[PDB]
Parts: sequence; C-alpha cells; structure tokens
Amino acid sequence: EVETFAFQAEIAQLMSLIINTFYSNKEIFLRELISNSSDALDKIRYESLTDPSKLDSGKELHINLIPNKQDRTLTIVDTGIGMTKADLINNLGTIAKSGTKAFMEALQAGADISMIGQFGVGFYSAYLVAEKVTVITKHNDDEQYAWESSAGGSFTVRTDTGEPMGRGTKVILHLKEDQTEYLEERRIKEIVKKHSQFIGYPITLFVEK
Ligand SMILES: NS(=O)(=O)c1ccc2[nH]c(=O)oc2c1
Repeated sequence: EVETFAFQAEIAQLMSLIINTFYSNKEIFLRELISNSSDALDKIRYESLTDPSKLDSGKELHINLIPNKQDRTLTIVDTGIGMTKADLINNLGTIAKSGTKAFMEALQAGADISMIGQFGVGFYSAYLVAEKVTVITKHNDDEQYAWESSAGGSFTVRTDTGEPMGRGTKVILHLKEDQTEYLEERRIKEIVKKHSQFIGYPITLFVEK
C-alpha cells in the first residue's frame, strides 16, 4: 500500500532550487542532517527527563554514518524521537512553507545555500548530493513508515516492512553518480570534524569490507 503525495508548491520550488542552482559547497548536506539528528535526539532526551519509559524503545542516543559503495548510499541513522506518519507528510516535521519563504528572501538578500539550516528546512539539502532520498522513521506513538522522493514534485509514504527500528530516523541518500566522494572514509571524517565537532552525541562512522 503505497500512497503518493504532491509536494506543496513552495517545497517543490525549494527542491528544484537546491537541485538546479550551481553551488559547489555541497558538503554542508551532512552538517544539516547531523544537526537534524541532534535536534531529534534532544527531543527524546527531554521527554525522558520526566517519563523514563519513553526510552523503552531504545536507551542509546547516538548518530551512525553508514556508507555503502556497492549500493552507492550514505545512511544517517539516529535514535531520536522519530516522526509520525503525520509528521512525514507534513514536510518531515518542519514548517517548510514559511521556512522556504524566509530562505528565498535571504538568498536574494545575499545569503547562500549553506545557510539553509537557519530556516528550518536543512533536510532538503540532501538533494545537493542525492538523486533519491528514503526516510525510515519510528516514533513512539506510531508505526514504522518509509518516506521517499526523487524530487519531481511528489513523494511516497508506505508502512515499512523492513528491519524494525525501535525508535528514531534513518535517512538513506541514494547519491548522484558524480557525488561518490561522500562514501569515502577520509572525506566523511573531514566533513564531520569541520562542521559537527560540537554535536553532543557520539557520531560513529561505519567502515566497509
Ligand atoms: N506540482 S504538481 O502539479 O503537484 C505535480 C506534477 C507532476 C508530477 N509528477 C510527479 O511525480 O509529481 C508531480 C507533481
């Protein structure tokens, strides 16, 4: 059972701007996704401060980076609060309509794409390097769902029958053919140290066979 949705016009606009603007500093996508993960981990930690059973779905609060050269995928896994199906459909828990509005006025006021995170829509910077993005997520109050979009104005949502997650969010970046440098260990290490040195959760860079 696969449901296909149309992006709001403003989100489709943001997404094609990210895809079509000439902008060489693509590495900031990883900063933005790790920062998104850190925010989601902050949310579940805060909830657990008064209700410890909120961590029954997983006590470890961490971020994993998983490159797969055979699949040409970079996966960012976090054990944060996750997203409901409603969150997924509602622009993955963001206020993307007003955020895109503010982001695009800033761009004409001198800003560049690297500042996308200050407007709450940093997730969509994934399309700087990915031709397709799959988001697997599990929230304590909902089932496991899979969101997917290759841009083009639509996304799909289905119940995820894959590996049970426990709690959190998994962002699978199906990388563009010329963007495989972000599968290389030393390149990911460089980016994490440059942009994410003060993230308050363990970031584990998986290695490959
Ligand atoms: N902007 S739209 O009229 O909603 C639209 C139009 C064509 C599409 N093809 C696709 O995959 O998503 C689409 C969304």
